[PDB]
Amino acid sequence: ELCLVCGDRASGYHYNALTCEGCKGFFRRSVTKSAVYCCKFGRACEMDMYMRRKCQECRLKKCLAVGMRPECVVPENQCAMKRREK
Amino acid sequence: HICAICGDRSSGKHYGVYSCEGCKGFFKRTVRKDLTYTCRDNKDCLIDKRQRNRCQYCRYQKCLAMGMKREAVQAAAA
DNA sequence: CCGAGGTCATTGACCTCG
DNA sequence: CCGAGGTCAATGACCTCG
Ligand SMILES: [Zn+2]
Ligand SMILES: [Zn+2]
Ligand SMILES: [Zn+2]
Ligand SMILES: [Zn+2]
Repeated sequence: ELCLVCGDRASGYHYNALTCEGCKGFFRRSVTKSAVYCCKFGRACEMDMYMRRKCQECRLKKCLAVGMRPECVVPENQCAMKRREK
Repeated sequence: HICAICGDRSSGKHYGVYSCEGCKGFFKRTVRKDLTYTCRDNKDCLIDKRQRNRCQYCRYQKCLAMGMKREAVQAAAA
């Protein structure tokens, strides 16, 4: 029942890890656009419901550290037939 | 200063109470479009820099319980 | 029945203005 | 500076398919 990223209520497993809805979506966005966030304070921010929204670089480091995998985000499998919809 | 409604940072007094950017806007939109929320439990919803978005009803109510009111009603575009 | 892959209203950082 | 206003990318709730 707990999001391994921020400790919020988990909605299930997203990209192979138990997380909450926002962390799920923020991972998605982060991967699909190969984002490169840079920490303001000291790249070492602890995550909670507040902080998660305050440090993108640290929210992603953790999504990653908690087992959430990028390769599962729009992998090059079929269903890449939506790409064929004009 | 400290947001009196959540403990977040405060730019200064807003609508009559040291609040944060979050709470200022929440309050404005709520009054400006006159919204009515519901709540799932009582009014007992916690609310702080972390859980303030878990229950809008209780957030607005805590805003009332510390200041604010009309004031924000600055009509549209003024 | 989960979960991938989105959609879109709400949030709140950061500005202008008197 | 302060306290109104406004902007809007990002966020996160909800939704639809596979
Ligand atoms: Zn989370
Ligand atoms: Zn950080
Ligand atoms: Zn606040
Ligand atoms: Zn409530």
